[PDB]
Order: sequence, then structure tokens, then C-alpha cells
Amino acid sequence: EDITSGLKQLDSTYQETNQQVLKNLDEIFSTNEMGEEDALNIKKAAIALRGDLALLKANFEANELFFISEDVIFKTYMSSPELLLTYMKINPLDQNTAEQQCGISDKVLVLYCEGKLKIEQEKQNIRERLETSLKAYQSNIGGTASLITASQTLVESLKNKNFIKGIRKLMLAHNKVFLNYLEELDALERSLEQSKRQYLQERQS
Repeated sequence: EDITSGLKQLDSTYQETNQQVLKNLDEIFSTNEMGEEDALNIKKAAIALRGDLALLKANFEANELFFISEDVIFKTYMSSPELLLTYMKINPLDQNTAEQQCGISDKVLVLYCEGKLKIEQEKQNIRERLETSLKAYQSNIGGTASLITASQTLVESLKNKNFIKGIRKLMLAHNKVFLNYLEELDALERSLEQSKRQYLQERQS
């Protein structure tokens, strides 16, 4: 329960503190030569930070939507080898890939083979989404250092550091979700395989 609740808490505090930050940036977008130069650089930094934060937010939101649909998959046809096999029997792979990968005489062994294939494909989809998330995060995260180097009072800095800590927390939580999907698939594959060997043991006798 801590998982779901903690994810929602992390999300909320991230969104609120992010909106606060954007407000404070806005505020400076509103309100000697070296003075002009410095203030202009502060503005440029603000623009860059705004972009960076925008990308981070878009990535988090993509991940959460994905978690929704992916949770739907793991509650239906990926919750048991039973349902995986039933799903594959109703929705078989293309005849091409079928005979390329699982050209087997035994039609039960064919289902098991297609089941493993399907698991591998979902695995691949998830690793791909995770890699995209990690890349967006790593590419854009350090963009928050402006928020500290341009801080003035120790308090203001502290609050910015906390903000960043919250971003890192939320990314950590999302990562945990991705990795657990893959683990659940690993376990599913082992039960599927053990089920197959139980089938062979019962069949020979």
C-alpha cells in the first residue's frame, strides 16, 4: 500500500513544489553595465531551467500513464501461466514467427513456446520505456543546479535542494516500478517453465 500511496505523495509534493518554483521564476521574469549583464544571465538561466523542468515533468507523466496500462496487462493475461496460455491460444502469433521460432509438433509445447516469446516481447517493451525515462532524466536533471548557484539565502537554497531531492525520490520510485515489472515477468517465466515440466512428467507416466 506504501507503494501506491507513496507514489501519489511523491507525485503531489513534486507537482506543488514545481509550481511554486515556476511562480518564483515568473516573478523574476517580471521584476551598471555588469548589472545588466548579470541580470540578463539570470534571465537566460531561468529560461533554461524552465525548459529542463518541463521535460522532466513530461517524462514523469508519460511514465505514470504507462504504469496504468501496464498494470492492466499484469492484472489480466500476465498474472498467471494459465491466463498467458489462454490468451496466446486465443490470440496466436503470426504463422511466420510461429514456425520460425516455435515450429514444434506438440501443440501444447507450441503454446509454452509462444508464451515465453510473449514474455520476452513485454520484457523488451519495458526495458525500452525504462531506458527512455533514464535518458530523459539524466540528460535534464543537472539543469537544476542554477536553482542553487543562483540562490542567495541559506533558507532559499535549502528549499531548492529539497525540491531537487523530491525529484530524485520520484525518479527512484518510478525506477522501482519498472524493475519490479521485469521481476514479475521473471517469476512468471519460471512458473511457466515449471508448469511445462510438470506437464512432461505427467505425460511420460
